[PDB]
Order: sequence, then structure tokens, then C-alpha cells
Amino acid sequence: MRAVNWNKKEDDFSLMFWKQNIAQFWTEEEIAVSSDKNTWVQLSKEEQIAYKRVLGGLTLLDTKQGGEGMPLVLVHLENLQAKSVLAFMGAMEEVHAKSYSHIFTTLATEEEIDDIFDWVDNHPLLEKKAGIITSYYRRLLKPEVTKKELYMAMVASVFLESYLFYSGFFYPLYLAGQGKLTASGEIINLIIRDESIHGVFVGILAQQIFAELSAEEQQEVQKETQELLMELYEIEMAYTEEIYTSIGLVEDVNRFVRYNANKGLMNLGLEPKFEEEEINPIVLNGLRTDTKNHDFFSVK
Ligand SMILES: [Fe+2]
Repeated sequence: MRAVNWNKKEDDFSLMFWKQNIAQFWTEEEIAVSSDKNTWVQLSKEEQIAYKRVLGGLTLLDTKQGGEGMPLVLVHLENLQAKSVLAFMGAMEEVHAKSYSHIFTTLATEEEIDDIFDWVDNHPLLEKKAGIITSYYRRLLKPEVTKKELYMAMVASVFLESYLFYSGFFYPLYLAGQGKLTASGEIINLIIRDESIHGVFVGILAQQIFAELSAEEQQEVQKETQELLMELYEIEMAYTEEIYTSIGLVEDVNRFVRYNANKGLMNLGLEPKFEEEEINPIVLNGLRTDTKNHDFFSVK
């Protein structure tokens, strides 16, 4: 049947995204994380635990996005060029998942790693948020899907990649911005840089499909989008509360969540939901300065 033909455009953006995606490729081997021990051992129990929790949580999300979300969305696309980009995004999800193990391996012992994975696995909130997302992917497990079903699986993917990670990314950024666990912060920054072009791109794909829904499908899809947002917001607020009260950050993580929920919506070409809140200046600093870009030996 059809072979991908990159010499003839299937759309106006897949090639630019393909090139951006591959230009960003990295792998954990390029970031030694061992000198982070020095700041790791200065943190308290409650801070350690919290950092382990949010990383286990991020791992679950990359586990799902790379093992079901991208495979199940891409396989029903007719655009072979967009298909190639999603396939590559899925592999990077797995590079991301595994970098968390890379970090774990310098921070915690086996037994400690075991408990994180056990806690992640048996965690009811993670099952609920991840299940909500996943049910949209598992709906595509059949030979033919509706446009509505494909749109919605893409709504769910941009919610996961632009929004649901960020209750977790908050912590390592927060510490990096203060000089703590900065090699890991670098890894977390590369993950964000991929995640955020992942979100833009599926957002674009979602918007083309939207433009082809019947006027009233468009309504059902709007309505369902909003309820999905708020049902995840509700579970993110409980998640926040249970992760971040013991170290006093809840309301700071919350503002960061709504901030990202907004970029999520915007990626879908939708109006923002929350009023413009400023982001914690110490997370701003982790994002801006704890990057692999900044990390090199000056020749001066
Ligand atoms: Fe990721």
C-alpha cells in the first residue's frame, strides 16, 4: 500500500517537528548524576520521600504514554509523516522513563527503589489519573475508530504531556533552582523540553481533526474536554495535597499545575482556564539555568 515519502509533504509541520524531535535526542549516559549525592544527603526524610514519589509518578506516566498512548494513537493515523513523529516521541517517552531509574540508582538503594515502585503501583490516585487517560487510548484498540474517538485520545495525550506531568516536575525544578540535585535537574529539563514539543504537536493534530468534526460533534468534544480537564484537576489537587503538605509546597505546586493546564489547553487551540498566576521564582530559575545547554567546560 502507501510507503512514507518525505520528499512530498503530507502536511505543513511534520518535517519541522521530526527534525526538532531528533535534534533534541539525548540519553541518560550523557549526564552523570553521582555528585548530586552531596545535596541529596542534606535533604530531610520528608524531602527525599517527596522527591522519590513524584519521580515514581512521572515514570508511570512515561510508561503509559510510550507503551499505549503513542502506539494506539499513531496506528490509526493516515498521515505517515505525522505517524513517524509520534513513533519517535514514544521512543523518547521510554528514554524518559528510564532516565528516572538512572537518577534513582544514585539516590536510593535497591530496597528503597523497590518501595518506590511498590508505592507507585499500589497508589490509588495514580491508578485513577492514569486510568482516566488510558481509557481514551484503550478505546482505539479496534480496527476502525471515529474522528471523535481519535480527537479525544489526542485531548487526553496533550493533557498528560502538557499538564499531568507538572505536579511532579515541580519538585526537581524547585530543588535545582536552589543548587540541589542539579544533575538530575538537567535530566528533568531535557524531559520537559521533549514533553513540551510533544504537547504542541499532538495539539496540532487534534486541531486538524477538530476542523472535520460535525458542528455538534464539536460541542460534545468541547463539553467532554472541559469535564476531562476538571476531573483531572480535582485528582491533581488531591495529589498535590497528599504529596506536598509535609514539606509546605501545596499551593505553590497548585499554581504551577494550573499554569501548565493552561499551556495544555492552549496547545489544543483552547482558551485558558485559570487566571494568570506567576510561577514560583525558584522553579523559574531551575528551568532557565539548570539546563544541559549551560553545562560544559569553558575554553576560556
Ligand atoms: Fe516524557
